[PDB]
Amino acid sequence: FHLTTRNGEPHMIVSRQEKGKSLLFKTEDGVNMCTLMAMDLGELCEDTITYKCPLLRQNEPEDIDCWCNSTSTWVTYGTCT
Amino acid sequence: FHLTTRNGEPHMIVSRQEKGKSLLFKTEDGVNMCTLMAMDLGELCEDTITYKCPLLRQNEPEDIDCWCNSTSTWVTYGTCT
Amino acid sequence: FHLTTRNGEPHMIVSRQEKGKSLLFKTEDGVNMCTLMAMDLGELCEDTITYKCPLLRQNEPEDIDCWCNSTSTWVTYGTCT
Amino acid sequence: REYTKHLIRVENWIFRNPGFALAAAAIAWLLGSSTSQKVIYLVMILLIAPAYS
Amino acid sequence: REYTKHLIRVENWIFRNPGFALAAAAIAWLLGSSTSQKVIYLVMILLIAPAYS
Amino acid sequence: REYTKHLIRVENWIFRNPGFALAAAAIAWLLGSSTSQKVIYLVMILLIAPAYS
Amino acid sequence: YFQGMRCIGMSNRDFVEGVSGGSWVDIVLEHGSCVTTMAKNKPTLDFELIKTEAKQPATLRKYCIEAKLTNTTTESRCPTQGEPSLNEEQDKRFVCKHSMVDRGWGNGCGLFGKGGIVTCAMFRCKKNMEGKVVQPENLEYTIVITPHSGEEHAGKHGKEIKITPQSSITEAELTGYGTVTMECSPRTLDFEMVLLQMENKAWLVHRQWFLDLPLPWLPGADTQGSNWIQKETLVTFKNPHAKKQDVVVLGSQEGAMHTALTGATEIQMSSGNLLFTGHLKCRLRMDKLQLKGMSYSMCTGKFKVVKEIAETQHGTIVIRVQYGDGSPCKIPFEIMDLEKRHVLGRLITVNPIVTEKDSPVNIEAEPPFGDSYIIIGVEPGQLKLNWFKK
Amino acid sequence: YFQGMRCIGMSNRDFVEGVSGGSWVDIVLEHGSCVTTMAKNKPTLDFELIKTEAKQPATLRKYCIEAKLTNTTTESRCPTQGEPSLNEEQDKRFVCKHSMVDRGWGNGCGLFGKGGIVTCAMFRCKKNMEGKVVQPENLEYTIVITPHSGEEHAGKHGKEIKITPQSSITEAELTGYGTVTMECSPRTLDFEMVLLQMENKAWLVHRQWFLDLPLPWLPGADTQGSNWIQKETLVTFKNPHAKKQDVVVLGSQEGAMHTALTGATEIQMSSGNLLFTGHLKCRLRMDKLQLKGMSYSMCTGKFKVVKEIAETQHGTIVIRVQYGDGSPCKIPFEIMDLEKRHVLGRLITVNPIVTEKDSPVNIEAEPPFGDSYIIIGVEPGQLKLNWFKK
Amino acid sequence: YFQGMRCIGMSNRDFVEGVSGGSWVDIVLEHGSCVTTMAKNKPTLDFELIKTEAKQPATLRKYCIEAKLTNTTTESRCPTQGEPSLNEEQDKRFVCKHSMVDRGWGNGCGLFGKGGIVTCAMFRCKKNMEGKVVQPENLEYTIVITPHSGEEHAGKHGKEIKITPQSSITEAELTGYGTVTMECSPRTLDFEMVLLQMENKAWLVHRQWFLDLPLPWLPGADTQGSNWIQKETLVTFKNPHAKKQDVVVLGSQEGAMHTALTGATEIQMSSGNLLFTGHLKCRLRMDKLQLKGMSYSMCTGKFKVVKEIAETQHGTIVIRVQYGDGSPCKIPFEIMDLEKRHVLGRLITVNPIVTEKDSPVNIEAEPPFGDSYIIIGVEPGQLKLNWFKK
Amino acid sequence: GALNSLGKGIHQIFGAAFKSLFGGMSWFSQILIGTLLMWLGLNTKNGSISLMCLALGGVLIFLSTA
Amino acid sequence: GALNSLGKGIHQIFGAAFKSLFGGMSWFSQILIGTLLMWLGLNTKNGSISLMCLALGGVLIFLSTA
Amino acid sequence: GALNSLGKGIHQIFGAAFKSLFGGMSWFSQILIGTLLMWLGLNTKNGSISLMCLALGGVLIFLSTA
Ligand SMILES: CC(=O)N[C@@H]1[C@@H](O)[C@H](O)[C@@H](CO)O[C@@H]1O
Ligand SMILES: CC(=O)N[C@@H]1[C@@H](O)[C@H](O)[C@@H](CO)O[C@@H]1O
Ligand SMILES: CC(=O)N[C@@H]1[C@@H](O)[C@H](O)[C@@H](CO)O[C@@H]1O
Ligand SMILES: CC(=O)N[C@@H]1[C@@H](O)[C@H](O)[C@@H](CO)O[C@H]1O
Ligand SMILES: CC(=O)N[C@@H]1[C@@H](O)[C@H](O)[C@@H](CO)O[C@H]1O
Ligand SMILES: CC(=O)N[C@@H]1[C@@H](O)[C@H](O)[C@@H](CO)O[C@H]1O
Repeated sequence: FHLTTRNGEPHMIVSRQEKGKSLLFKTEDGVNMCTLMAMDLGELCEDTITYKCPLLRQNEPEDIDCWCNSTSTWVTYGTCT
Repeated sequence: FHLTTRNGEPHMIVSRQEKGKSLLFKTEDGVNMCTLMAMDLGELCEDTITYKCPLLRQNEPEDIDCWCNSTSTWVTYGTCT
Repeated sequence: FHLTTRNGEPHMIVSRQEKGKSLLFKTEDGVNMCTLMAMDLGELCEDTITYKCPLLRQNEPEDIDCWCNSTSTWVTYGTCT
Repeated sequence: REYTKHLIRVENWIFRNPGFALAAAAIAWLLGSSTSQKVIYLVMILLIAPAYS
Repeated sequence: REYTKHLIRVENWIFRNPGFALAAAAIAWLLGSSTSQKVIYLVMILLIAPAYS
Repeated sequence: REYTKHLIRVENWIFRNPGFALAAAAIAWLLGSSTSQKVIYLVMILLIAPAYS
Repeated sequence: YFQGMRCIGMSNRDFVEGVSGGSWVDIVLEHGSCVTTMAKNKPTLDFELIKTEAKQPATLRKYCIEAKLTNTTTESRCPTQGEPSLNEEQDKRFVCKHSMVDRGWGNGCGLFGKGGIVTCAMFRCKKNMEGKVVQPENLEYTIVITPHSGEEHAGKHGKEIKITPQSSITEAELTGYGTVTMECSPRTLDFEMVLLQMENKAWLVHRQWFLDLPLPWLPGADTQGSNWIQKETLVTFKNPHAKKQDVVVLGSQEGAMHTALTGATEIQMSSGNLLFTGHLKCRLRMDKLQLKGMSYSMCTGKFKVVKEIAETQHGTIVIRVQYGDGSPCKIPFEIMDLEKRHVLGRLITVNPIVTEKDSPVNIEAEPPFGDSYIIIGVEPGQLKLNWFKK
Repeated sequence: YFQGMRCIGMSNRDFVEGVSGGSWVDIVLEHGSCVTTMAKNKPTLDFELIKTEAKQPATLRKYCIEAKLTNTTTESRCPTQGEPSLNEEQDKRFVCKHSMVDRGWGNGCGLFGKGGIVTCAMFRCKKNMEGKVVQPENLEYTIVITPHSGEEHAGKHGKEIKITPQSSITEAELTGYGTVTMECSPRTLDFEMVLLQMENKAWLVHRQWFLDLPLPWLPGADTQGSNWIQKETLVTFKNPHAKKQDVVVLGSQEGAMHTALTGATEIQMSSGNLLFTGHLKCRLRMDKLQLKGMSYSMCTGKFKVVKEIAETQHGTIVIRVQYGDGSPCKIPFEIMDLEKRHVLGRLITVNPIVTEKDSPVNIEAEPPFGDSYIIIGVEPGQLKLNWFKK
Repeated sequence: YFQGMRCIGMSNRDFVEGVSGGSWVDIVLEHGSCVTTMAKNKPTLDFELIKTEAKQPATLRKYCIEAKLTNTTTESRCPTQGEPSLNEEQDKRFVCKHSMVDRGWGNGCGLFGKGGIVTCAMFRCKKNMEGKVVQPENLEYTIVITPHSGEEHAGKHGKEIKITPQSSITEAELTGYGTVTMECSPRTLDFEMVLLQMENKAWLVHRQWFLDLPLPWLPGADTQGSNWIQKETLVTFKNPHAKKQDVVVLGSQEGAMHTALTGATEIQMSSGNLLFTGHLKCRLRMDKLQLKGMSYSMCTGKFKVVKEIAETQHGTIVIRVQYGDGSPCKIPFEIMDLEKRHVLGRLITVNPIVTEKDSPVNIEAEPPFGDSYIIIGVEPGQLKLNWFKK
Repeated sequence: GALNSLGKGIHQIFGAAFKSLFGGMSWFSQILIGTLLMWLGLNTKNGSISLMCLALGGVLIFLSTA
Repeated sequence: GALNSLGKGIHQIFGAAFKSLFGGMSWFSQILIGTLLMWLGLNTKNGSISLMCLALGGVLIFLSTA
Repeated sequence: GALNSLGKGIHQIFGAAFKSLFGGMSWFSQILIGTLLMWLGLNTKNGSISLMCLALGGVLIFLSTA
C-alpha cells in the first residue's frame, strides 16, 4: 500500500493484493499495525471509499472493519473487481 | 485451507488466516495457483458462501474476486467476524 | 492534574495537556491508575463536566470513557478549545 | 320521623285492608263524574279512610 | 362509342342553346299540371328537343 | 379681476343690507307661485337688487 | 365466604321459576351474569357460564416472520451454453433465483454477452405465527351450578360441567340434592374469520387478508417446518456478478405485524387455547333434585344475628345467624306482617339449616315491600326483627 | 416663532367658550389636536395633551430568552440501589433531570439492569424579557396650557402640568394672567392585557398567552434573577450513559420571539417608561384668570405689516405688525364693515400689546364673511386693510 | 417536373385575387396547403409555408437523469464532541448527508451513545435532459414563393424567404418578374408550456410539472454542469456505521421518463431546433411584379400535345405542348365556345411561353363549365381541342 | 327482530298497567274477579265487550299457571 | 352608540339648515323673529303649528345662552 | 363556432340550388332575369313575394361584383 497523509494523519491507499494481510508502517511512536477486514475490498479504481481506522487499546472492535493499535489511520481502497 | 471436491472438481474451504495469501495446491496437471481477493472474507461459520474461481489464461480479471490459473476451482468461506 | 476530594472521595481536575496519558496518584491502598478516554476532553474553562470513574477489576469497560483500577475516582475537565 | 310519619301510616293500613280501595272507585265514579274531578275523590277517600277524622 | 353516343349529342346541343330549356318549364307547367307528372314532360321535351323526330 | 368682479359686488351689498333678502321671498311667494318657477324670482330679485338697472 | 354469595354479589342476576311441575325451565346464560332458579320443594340453584374456549382448532397456515440464510451457493454459465443449475434447487429448504449476468474474457468465457446464473441459500425460519380456524362446534362452555344454601367457607364448590354444542343432555350431580338435567345451545359468534397467534398473544382477523399476507408459509397440516412457500418474500437477491451473487434476508416482521394488527379485536388465551365470551340458551329439569336435609328436627333454641343484616341489589336480604339448643337442625324462618297474622315474602335460601354450633348460616330472603317481621327461631326467644323495604 | 402658533398650525383645533360666567367649561383633549378657549375679559388659552405614559407599572413575570450552562455533574447508581442524588439538586440555580440507564459489569455494577442516574447543570440566564401590567390609574398625562397672545420667540413656554386619574383638581399658574383650574378624567384604553419588553422595544400582548410562553421565568417581584422556573424549556438532556450524560441549552430565542410578535400592536417607549396615545375629558374654570396688561395706554403711533397677512385653516387671519410712537402699549384693533360704521368679526388674540420697538406682534383675528376693514392703530395712519373672507 | 406543379397537386389550394390595383391582397398560409394569387397583367404566384421552427430558445433547466458516484468519504465523531465536517462539504460537486450513529468502546469512543457522522461522494452526471421555453417571437417561418409559369425541370426553385414576427416587411425578388412585397403575422400556438429534450427527441410539457420533477438540476444559464441542485434525488445513503457509510446512486431514469411522457404531444426537431406546424396571415402587394417575357413574338408555328391532357383537383386542366416554327415565343392560348365566337374560361398560367425547341411547356387553364374549344397556336394548324368540364 | 323488539315493547307497557289495576291477589281472589269479567263479554251490548271478554282470559291464565 | 351615532347624525343635517334659513342676527333680532313664531303655535289651525311652536324654542334657546 | 358551423352549412345547400336553378349567364343576362324578379316583390300579393323580392338581391349582388 501507498503511505501518504490526510491533514497530518497517516493515510493508506490499499490495493487488492493486500486483502487479508496485516498492514504495518513505522511511525515516530513506534510501529503501527492496522487491521483491514473490509469484505468489499477490491481493485483500486474510480469507485473508492475513504474512512478512518480508529485506535483501539484493549477493547474489542464493534461495528467496524478497520482499526489500528497505535495511531489512528485513514484508509482508502477501491471496490471494483 | 481444507482441500476437498465438489463433483470431481477441487473445492477450497478457506479460513480467516489465509486472507491475502496465494492459494497453492498440487494437481495432476501441475501446480495450481488460485487468487482470492474477496473483501468480505471472514471467519468460517454458518454463514458461508460458495462459488467458482474460473481459469484465466492471459486475460485480465473482470467482475470477479477469485480465479485460478491452471484448473477452475470452487471456493468456500465464511463472512463472520 | 490537581488532586482534590469530593465527599471523601478522590477528585481529578484534568487539564488539556494530559489527554492521552495514564493518570497515577498514590493512595493508602497502593497506587491508583485511572484511564481517561474522553474524546471531548479540552481546555479547562467554565464549561466543565464532572462525573465518576468506576473501579473495574478484570472486567472490560462498557459505555464509559473513564475508569480506575484500585479506587473509584471523580473526574472533572473542561470542553473548551 | 316527621317526614314519613304521615305517609307510613297509610302505606300500612292499605296493606291490611285492600277493600276500602276496591269500593272507593264506586264512591268515586258516582261522585263528581268528571275525570280528574272524579279522581280527587278517589284520592280524598282512600286518604280519609285510614284516618279517624 | 355506343355508350355515350346517345348522351353526348344532348350535352352539346344544350350548351349551344340554353333557350329550349328556359321555356321548357312553360310547356311543362302548362302540361299535366302535377309534380312528377308535370316533370316527365320537362324531361321529355328537353330530350325530344335535340332530336329530329 | 374680471372673474370675481361681477360676483364680489353682490357678496358685499348683501352683507350691508340683509333686508332685501328677507322680504324677497314675499315678492317671490306672491309671484309665479310654483316651486322652482317661484324660486327663479327670489334669485332674480336678490340679483337685480344690488344693481342699478 | 358463603355458598351462593357469588351470585348475590352480581348486578346481573335473573330469577327464574317453572310455571309447571316436572317441566323444563328456560334460562339464558351470559359471561358476568348468573341465574337463580327456584321451584316448590326443590333447592334454589345458581348458574353461571364462566368459560368459553376453543380446544385444538384446525391450523390453517403457518407464516414465517423471521428467518436466517446459510450455505449460499452460486453457479453460472457463459453466453450460449444454456441455463445453469444446482441440485439444491430441488431441495425444498432452499430459496433460489435464476438471472442473467454479463460475462466475457475477464471471467472465463470465450464470448462477451449475457450468461445464465443461479443462486440458492438454505432458508431457516426462526420465528413464525399461525392462524387457526375456530369451528362453532368443538367450542367448550364451562358452567358452574351452585346450590343456594348459604352454607359457609371463607370444599363447597358448585358442580362444574363442560359441554359442547355436540354433546348430549347433561345430568349433573349435586352432592346432597340429587342431579339436575340440562341441555344448551350456543344460540347466537361468527367463525369466515381466522385467529392469528403471535407467540401466546392472539387476534381475530378476516380471512383472505390472512391468506394474502406476503410472508413465507406452510399448509396447516405440516410438521417438517422446512418446505416454506414463497420464501422470496423474506429474501432479496442483489444484482449478480459474473460468478457470485449476494442474498440477504429481511429482518424480523414481528414488529411490522404488531403495529399492523392494531384495530382488530384482540383475543385472550391460555394453555394454547383461545378464549371467548360465549352466549348460551339452556333448558333444565329438576325432577331429580330434592331438598338436602328433609326429615330433621325443627331447631328448638337460639340464634344471635352474627352481624348487620345486609341488603342486596335484588330486593332481598342476607341474614347471618348462628345457633344454641340443638341438633344440626332446620331453622324456623318466617316473614310475616306487623301483626304476625299472615305470611309475607319468601325465602331464596330454602330449608335453611345449621350444620355446626357456631357456624354462621347466611340466609337470603325476600321481604315484602314495606313493613314486616323477620321471625327466626322458636319460643324461648323467637327473634322478631323489624324490616322496612323501600 | 410666536406664542400660540402651534395650535394655529394644527388642523384639528376646537374653539370652546363658556355660555356662563365663573362656570365650568368642558373640553376634549386628544393627541395631535388642540383646543382654544375664550371668554369675555379673559385671555384666550390653548390646550394640548402631549404625553401619556405609564410610570413604574407592576412587573408580572420575567422570561429568560437566552442562557448558558456550567458545572454539569452526573451521578448514577447500580440496579437495585435506589435513586441517586446530588445536593445541587437542592440549589435553585441548577436544572436537573432523573433518568434510568443500562448498567452492568462493564461499568462497575454487579448486576446487569437499569440503574438510576441524575444530572445537573448550573443555569445562567444571559438575556431576558419582562412583561408589565399597566394600571389605568398611575397613568400620567402631560398637558400644555399656552396663552394665546401672539408674542414672539423664534422662554415663553406654555405651562406644563402632569396629572393622574387619582390626582386632585389642578391649579395651574400662567405667568402674568393668574391661574386656571382644571380637572380631567381618562374617559375611555384597556389594561386583561400585558406589555412585553424585549430590550427597550415593547409590545402590547394578551394575557394567558404571555403566561403560557414556554420559557424559564421568575415571579415579577424578584431581584435574585437566579431561581428560574421551568428551565427545562431551554435545556435538553441527551440520552444518558452509564456514568455521564450531556446537557445542551437551546440557542437565543430573541429571534423566535421577534418574528412571533409581528402583528401585535407595537408600543413606543423611552427612559424605561411606556407611552400611549391617551384620551382626556376635562373641565376648567377661568375665574382666577385675567388679562395681562390691562391699564396701559392705547398705542398712539404706527405699524408696518411685517409681511404677508396669513390665512389659517380656521377661518381666521394672522397679522404681523410692529410699532412706532409709544410705550409698550395696547394696540387698537378693530374689524368693521366697508363703511366703518359697525364692528364685525372678533379677536382670538385678546388685548394685543407691544412689548418692544421692532418686535413683530402676531395677531390672530376672525374677520366676518365677505368684506371688512382691518383697522390697526390710530389717527396719523389708522391702517385700513381691506379683507375678503371666502 | 414543371414549375408550379407542387401546388396543382395539392388538395388544399386557395385561389386569391385583388379586387383593386396596387392594393394589398390577404392570404392565409397553412402547412400542407398552398395559395395561388392572380392579378391583371401580373404573373400568377404560388405560396407555401413549409417550415416553422424555434431558433435557440431560452434553456430553462437542465435535469440530470443518470449519474455516477466517486470518492465517497466518511467522517464521524464520538458522543459529546459536536457535528463532524468534511471540507468537500463545501465543494458543490459533492452530495453529502449528516446523520447520527451509535458509537462506543468498540470503535474508539470513551462513551457509549449517538455520535455525529457525515458522508460525501462526488456526483458526476452522465446523461441529462433539458427543457426549453419557446417565445412566440424568434419563431422563424419559411415561405416559398413559386412563379406559376409551367416551365420544366424533372434550377427553378421558388424564392425561399425566412421571417420572424419581429422582422419588417419583406421584399422578395423573383428572378425575371421583379419583387413581391409581403408582411406576415403569426395570427393564432401557445408557449405557459415547456419543451423537453431527451437526446434529440422532444416533447411539449406543461410548466410546474417540469419544475416539479424530482431530479437533480441546474439553472438554464449554466455551462459548468457540475454544481447540481438536489442530488439526493438520485442518491441513497444507507444506514451508517460507526466509521463508514455506503452511498449508492439510482439507475438511469431515461426509461422512467420515456414511459412517463407517453400522452404528451411529441415535437419533431432537427439540427437542435424544434419544429412546429405554424399558422400565418399575410398581406402582399404586386405593384413591383411584371410579366416575364412581354415584348416577344406571337409563336407562328406548331405544337404537339406531349401527352394526355390532365384534370386537376381544382376545376382546371394542365396541357403539355412543345413547339415548331419559331423563336423562344409567346403561345397563342385561348378557350372559346364551340362556335369560336366569344372567349370563355381563363389561364392560370399567364403569358405562357416556349424557351426551347422540344421543351414540354405545361399550361394550367380553367375551362368554362360544359363545352369549349382549346385553341393553341396559329394558322397552319391552330389546335382545336374539344373539352367538356363536368 | 321487530316482532321480538315490539314483543317486549307492547308487553312491558300493557303489562305494568295490569300489574297495577289488577294484581290484588291470587287463587279464589283472582278467579272470581276474573270469572265475573268473562260474564260481561257474553252480555253487555256495547263494544267494550271486546276488551272485557279478553281481560278474563288475561286473569284466568295467570290463575291457570298452577 | 346608536343614540350617539345618530345623535350627531340627525343634528348635523337639521342644524346646517338652521344655520342657513335663520342665522341672520342675535339679541333683539333673534328674539323677535323668534317670539313671533311662538305666536303661530298658539294660533294657526293647520298642523304646521307642530313645527312652528317648536321652532320658537329653537330660536329662544339660542337667545337664552347669555 | 355554431354560427360559423351552420354558416357554411346553410350556405352550401342554399348555394348549390342557386348554382343550378339560376346560373345561366352573367352581365346583361343576369341583371335582366334579376331585375324582373325585384318587380315581382313590389307587386304580386301572395306571400311568395317574400322570397322573390329577396332573390333579386341574390342575383343583383352577383352582378354587382365587378
Ligand atoms: C502500541 C502498540 O501496541 N505497539 C505495537 C507495535 O509495536 C507492533 O509492531 C504491533 C504489531 O507487531 O502491535 C502494536 O502496534
Ligand atoms: C498453468 C500454469 O500457469 N502453471 C503455473 C504453476 O506451475 C505455478 O505453480 C503457478 C504459480 O507458481 O502459476 C501457474 O499456475
Ligand atoms: C489494585 C491494582 O491493580 N493496583 C495496581 C497499581 O499498583 C499500579 O500502580 C497500577 C498501574 O501501574 O495498576 C493497578 O492500579
Ligand atoms: C515498539 C515497536 O513498535 N517495535 C516493535 C515492532 O517493530 C514489531 O513489529 C512488533 C512485533 O513484531 O513489536 C514492537 O514492539
Ligand atoms: C509446472 C508446475 O506446476 N510446477 C511449478 C510449481 O511447482 C511452482 O510452484 C511454480 C512457481 O513457483 O512453477 C511451476 O512450474
Ligand atoms: C502496589 C502498588 O500500588 N505499587 C506499585 C505501583 O507503585 C506501580 O506504579 C505499579 C506498576 O508501575 O505497580 C504497583 O504494584
